[PDB]
Amino acid sequence: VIRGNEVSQIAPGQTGNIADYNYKLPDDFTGCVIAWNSNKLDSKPSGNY
Amino acid sequence: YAWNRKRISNCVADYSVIYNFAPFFAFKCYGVSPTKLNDLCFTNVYADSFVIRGNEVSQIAPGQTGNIADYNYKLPDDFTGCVIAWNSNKLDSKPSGNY
Amino acid sequence: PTYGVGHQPYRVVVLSFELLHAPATVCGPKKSTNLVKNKCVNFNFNGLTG
Amino acid sequence: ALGKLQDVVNHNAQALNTLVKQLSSKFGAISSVLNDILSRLDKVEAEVQ
Ligand SMILES: *[C@@H]1O[C@H](CO)[C@@H](O)[C@H](O)[C@H]1NC(C)=O
Repeated sequence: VIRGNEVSQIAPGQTGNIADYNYKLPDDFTGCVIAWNSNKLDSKPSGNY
Repeated sequence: YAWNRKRISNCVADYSVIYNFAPFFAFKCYGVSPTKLNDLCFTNVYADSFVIRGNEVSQIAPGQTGNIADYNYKLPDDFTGCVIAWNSNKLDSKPSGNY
Repeated sequence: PTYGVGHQPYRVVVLSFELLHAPATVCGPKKSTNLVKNKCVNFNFNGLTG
Repeated sequence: ALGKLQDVVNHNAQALNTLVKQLSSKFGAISSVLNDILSRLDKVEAEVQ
């Protein structure tokens, strides 16, 4: 799980926060990426930590 | 048309803390990738800001036609820079028409 | 939930596919056709056509 | 003594061998085999490759 601004960084040949330090794809990556919103389950009024 | 030209010069700019600000989906640039600004450096930065409709953001691309591209601030075709946009029905959306 | 559309949580599931010369341990649903030799045929062996 | 006749043989052998060897290059595509691009991608992207 990630935020909404870091979805586009999950791609081959990308740099940043997730794409440099946490989770990286190879430059010759083939495969499928599935992403969907989780505002219903992963969000709380008190804050999900 | 009241876009305040905040001309920016003579300061070290940290380009990593911009994501903590107002929620743009991506740092939508044209010509430069938004991780190489920390070492590649420019000569003069101009800051502009305006509020437009939902189906008017595509005219703030280099090379476009429409209403903002004709009757308002049109970006040039050879535009080297970044444009940051987001939806704004939280602060500047006062009811009964924000005139 | 009071944040903007760009600060919503997102669930990412990625599938990584192996495309090598290794034997196909897992792949997809075709009914097999019997083998015929010495005839101009349109074969399909482990997903590659010819 | 027959080096020029041998060169007449060898140049025509070598040009044809180079022409056959040039079929294995990708030229910026994802595969050098046409059937893999036909059976692997959709219409527009395989048309590009
Ligand atoms: C920007 O300023 C406004 C009002 O001064 C404030 O409500 C808002 O939280 C500020 N933005 C951030 C990212 O803190």
